[PDB]
Amino acid sequence: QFTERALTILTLAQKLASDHQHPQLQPIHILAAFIETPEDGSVPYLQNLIEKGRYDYDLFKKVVNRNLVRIPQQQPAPAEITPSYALGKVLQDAAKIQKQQKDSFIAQDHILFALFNDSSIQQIFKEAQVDIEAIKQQALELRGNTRIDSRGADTNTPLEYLSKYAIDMTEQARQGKLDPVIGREEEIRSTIRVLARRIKSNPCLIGEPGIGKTAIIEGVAQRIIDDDVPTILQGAKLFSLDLAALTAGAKYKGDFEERFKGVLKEIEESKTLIVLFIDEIHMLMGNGKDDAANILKPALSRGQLKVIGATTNNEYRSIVEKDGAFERRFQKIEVAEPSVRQTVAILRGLQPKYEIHHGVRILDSALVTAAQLAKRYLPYRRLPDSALDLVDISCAGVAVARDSKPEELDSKERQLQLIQVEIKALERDEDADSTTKDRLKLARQKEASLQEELEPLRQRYNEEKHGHEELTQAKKKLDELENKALDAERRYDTATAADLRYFAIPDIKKQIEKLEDQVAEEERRAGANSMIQNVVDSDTISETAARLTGIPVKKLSESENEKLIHMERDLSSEVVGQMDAIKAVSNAVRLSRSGLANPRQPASFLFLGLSGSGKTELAKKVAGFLFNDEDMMIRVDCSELSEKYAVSKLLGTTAGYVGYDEGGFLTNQLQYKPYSVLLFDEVEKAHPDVLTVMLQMLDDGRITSGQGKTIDCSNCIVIMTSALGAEFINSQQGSKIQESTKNLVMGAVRQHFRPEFLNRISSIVIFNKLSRKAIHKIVDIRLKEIEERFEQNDKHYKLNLTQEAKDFLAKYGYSDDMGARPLNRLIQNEILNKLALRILKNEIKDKETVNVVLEAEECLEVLPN
Amino acid sequence: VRILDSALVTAAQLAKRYLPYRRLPDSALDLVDISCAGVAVARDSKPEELDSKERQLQLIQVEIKALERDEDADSTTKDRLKLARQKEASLQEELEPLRQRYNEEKHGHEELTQAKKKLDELENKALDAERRYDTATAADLRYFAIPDIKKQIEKLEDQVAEEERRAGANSMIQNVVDSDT
Amino acid sequence: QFTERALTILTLAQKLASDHQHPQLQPIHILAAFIETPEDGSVPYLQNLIEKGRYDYDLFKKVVNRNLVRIPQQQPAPAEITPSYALGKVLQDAAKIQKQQKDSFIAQDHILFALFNDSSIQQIFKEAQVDIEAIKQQALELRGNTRIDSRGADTNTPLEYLSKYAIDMTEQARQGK
Ligand SMILES: Nc1ncnc2c1ncn2[C@@H]1O[C@H](COP(=O)(O)OP(=O)(O)OP(O)(O)=S)[C@@H](O)[C@H]1O
Repeated sequence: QFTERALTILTLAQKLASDHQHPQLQPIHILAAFIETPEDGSVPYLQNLIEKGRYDYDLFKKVVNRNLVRIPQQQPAPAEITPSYALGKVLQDAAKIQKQQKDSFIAQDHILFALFNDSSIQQIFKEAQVDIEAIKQQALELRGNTRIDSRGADTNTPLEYLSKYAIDMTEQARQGKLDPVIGREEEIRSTIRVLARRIKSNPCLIGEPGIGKTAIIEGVAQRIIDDDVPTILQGAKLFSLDLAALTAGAKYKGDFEERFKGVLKEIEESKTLIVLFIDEIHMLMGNGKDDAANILKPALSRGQLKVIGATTNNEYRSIVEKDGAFERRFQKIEVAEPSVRQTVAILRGLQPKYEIHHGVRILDSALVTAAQLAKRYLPYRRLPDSALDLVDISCAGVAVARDSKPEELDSKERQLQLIQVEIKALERDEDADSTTKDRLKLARQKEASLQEELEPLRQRYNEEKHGHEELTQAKKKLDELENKALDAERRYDTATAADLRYFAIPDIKKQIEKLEDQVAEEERRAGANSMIQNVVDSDTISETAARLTGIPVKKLSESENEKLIHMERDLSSEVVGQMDAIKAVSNAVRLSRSGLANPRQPASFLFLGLSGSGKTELAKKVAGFLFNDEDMMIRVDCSELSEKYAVSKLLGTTAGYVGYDEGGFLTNQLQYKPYSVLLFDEVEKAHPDVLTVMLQMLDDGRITSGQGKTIDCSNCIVIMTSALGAEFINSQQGSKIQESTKNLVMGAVRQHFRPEFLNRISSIVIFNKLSRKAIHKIVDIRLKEIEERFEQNDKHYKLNLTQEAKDFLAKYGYSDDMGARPLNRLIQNEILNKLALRILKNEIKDKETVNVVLEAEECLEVLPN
Repeated sequence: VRILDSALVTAAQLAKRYLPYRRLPDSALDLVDISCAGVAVARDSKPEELDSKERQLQLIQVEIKALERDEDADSTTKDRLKLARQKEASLQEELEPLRQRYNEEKHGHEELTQAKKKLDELENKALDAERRYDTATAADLRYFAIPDIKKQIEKLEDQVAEEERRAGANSMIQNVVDSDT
Repeated sequence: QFTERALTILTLAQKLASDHQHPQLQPIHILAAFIETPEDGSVPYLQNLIEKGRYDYDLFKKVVNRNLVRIPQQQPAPAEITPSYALGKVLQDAAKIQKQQKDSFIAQDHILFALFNDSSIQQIFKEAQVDIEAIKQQALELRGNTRIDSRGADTNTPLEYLSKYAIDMTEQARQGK
């Protein structure tokens, strides 16, 4: 549909040879070559879409003779063009594809006969094929092109199912329109190398989901179109479909796979540059595995036609076992996840690319670093491409900023334009002249200069975008043009490229060089006008958070370290009482996100507590430490058991038992919180082999799943502890420290109850008895804390305080079990009880702020107001 | 390619050793495979020296004209246009036949390799004519000769194996690469 | 050709002869002139020939077009209509003007490709339909590679353009609807 693509017959008419007898001009169009020999391995040879029941048996001599049998020339260009009956018919030679049943000039096998127009006769006496009319039967095979433009004719490939075959995006690589997203390569190169492997072959992989390393693989494979590779794989290539031939790609089954299966038999035949895109045998097989046009190939693997495919993570295992004989013919490797700098390279790589769309620079550095965060913020999604998601979310946040315009006036449209509404809104009411109620005109005096600046402001992105248009366009089109240089540079072709490429590099780039330098800011922001438009990553990043959990600004705040580095001494503030644990923990803490010793290993404390006491407190505090997250909640139970753990273990079973969660219960959690800490008590009571199930949970607390998953840790953490003590727990005398007593229960219980496991394991920690003073103030701390969360404001105030009940509260404060942690209720109720009455009456929604006068207690509370 | 035995063997050993759970052939078969693997792109022609020295073109290529018109000192533009094209013309040359005569003789390998490829095929087929009974047993089997057909072989790529470029003959190295691979 | 759906605009030929029948009528007229619309015909009111379709703006060709086929000789209900000399009139002219549109079969607007030497009531630029630029050219100008599955709007290229049942947006509340 453009040029040079093909002429099925017509390309062989005068072009089967250059100049010998001057055959290019004769009555038939068959001259330079006639259909090769009497079959189509060439232009319309023998039986073809010319027709099945109508074809030229002697037409080779018949069409090619009137075509050429050439000494009708007088030179190698014996005539202007190659004029003849069919030759001068070249008006209708292209017309061979012109009317119904033919395509454009011609195409496929329909490229063969019809473009020839007159041959064997003009049309007089013979049975030879057909084009747009006589091909009505053959229009299935030699016809069916339906796309005459942008793609090379090349081999016959008549009929077939070509789009809905599959896709070689090497044509989009011809387009280039894909994304040269690179750097994890050797594996491919290996794989590539591994693709060449005889005996068995066809490696297939995968780690993280979904966006198709294939083209990625094709990328170098296009570079192998550029021929990275020895001839074979160099002479192999591939076409992408798995689905689309799916249940729409046929009415119902049975050609469905088959047409394909037949189509296999096309490609199989001395046809280089043929390899088979698959994604997922996952997608294949099934419940009631379909044989999915597939197992047959493991036979038919026999001849030729290697392939590609992808192989998930756990399920790849769930594949692996189905058949190894199946396996036995297709090679298998798998994939790793990049990150950070790896990603940075992408992060590096990409910034143009959706600038190449959305057209926004940012400093982007922190923005990069936002990823890992944002990564760590919703990392279940595929880290880079989720990080890629940010790249959107970025430009999202930008397009946010953008809307119409970037964000200044479309904002200021709130004023300047609504002040330009003030310019003409009131233009006519009852009367507007000089002194009247009609306020219209005055806005026109001011906003002009303002609304003028809109115009640069408009330009500032626009005229920059104007420039930036080309900017994106510039190397883009070089990436066309230097690919159009690269058009053939990989054949050891050179100057055809360099020809246009001469100065084209140092002009575009010079324009770039010219235009890139161009700023026209006052100096507004940086080297530009509106490009970052005024767009701050952090804030988008914030907006990211402001999409994602929000709760920002500490998430603006990160020196995880420094933040922490006080936070101990700070959360000390948060601390209820006993300090060194923190201090201990703090070490571990700092040590923790420090790591720097083991990638694997988290840390746990003996953290010997009292009910609720700090015990819970730790958790939330701890929980409150990492981030605000209260979500972080994790714990166990089935310490009660003998043989149970299924949900309680992770793995459950394989599929086929209660829930397919298989600890997904704990694991979706495990999924949904890379980073946490665990306790569960009864750990004292804990089922021992469960502790052997705990065992691994440790360094090497890495997951196993009923699907075969694996975690790592120190990601999350644990301090799972108990009380289990009494003599110390009850020790009364002594609170902090006191004696090596501490050791006794401590020394014992573990070594008493528990093995060298522990000796591996981390840390050993305790509570301390309570100090009515140290106790005391903790009182309002919660109660202080109370009014706080209240989402409303009137009263919202201090009230009682002093000591009056505090001590009643203390007298009701810690009791040798708790009489402490519960008090909240036991407190609040009273409190609730009180305010209820008042929140009933609410004598003033402000004022309030009293303290209590108050049975044999000489107590029992309430309050005046 | 060529092959050094003992490696393969010894390969198999710890192949087996280092990877038991591929069965006694298999692991080797994998070596056997993977041999060809590390071989494989190693049989890409000069993959580094493919793209490496090729650049000398593109380095000086565009400037063959892009200097022809350029804003520089007058006629020194053409000088740098000339003097690098000089080194583009010249420096190309030292490898310019040279890279082929690798690949040439590599082909000469792959040539003879195809005779290596060839011989057996026939020899197979030659010995399938034993299924032609004793009629075509030795008849064809004589026609295939081999006094020389291998005297061809290991005396042919002999030289280019014999000839070391500087050393090691082919950077193709194509042979067993003892562990390495 | 024209199409499988040619019934409608193609139905008006015997309808043109509907006064009394015809031994045949002629490809000088048909209700496809009016098509489905009571002014200029879909195309030569809007669809194809609205803007550029030359003659028969609204009532131009169709208003008086019926003079040819009106009334029978003796026809209680013997016969209706037939192209006769027009039979092959668009025959090649139906499948010629398509070229390659990314399409399937013969076109009535493809039959609208070349119009006719003279079959019509109108003088514009020729004895052919409307005036000039319409049909295959107008359609090709106005559209391409799209008609209908096996068929389409009766006689004429086709008023059908957008996806049958649309539920408006732009113009939906453009009126505040
Ligand atoms: N090396 C790379 N450099 C830059 N971007 C990359 C790179 N590899 C992948 N990407 C991006 O990630 C997507 C590529 O699809 P992939 O996801 O990498 O293929 P894949 O086989 O599905 O890997 P998964 O399974 O989707 S995570 C595209 O959006 C690319 O922009």
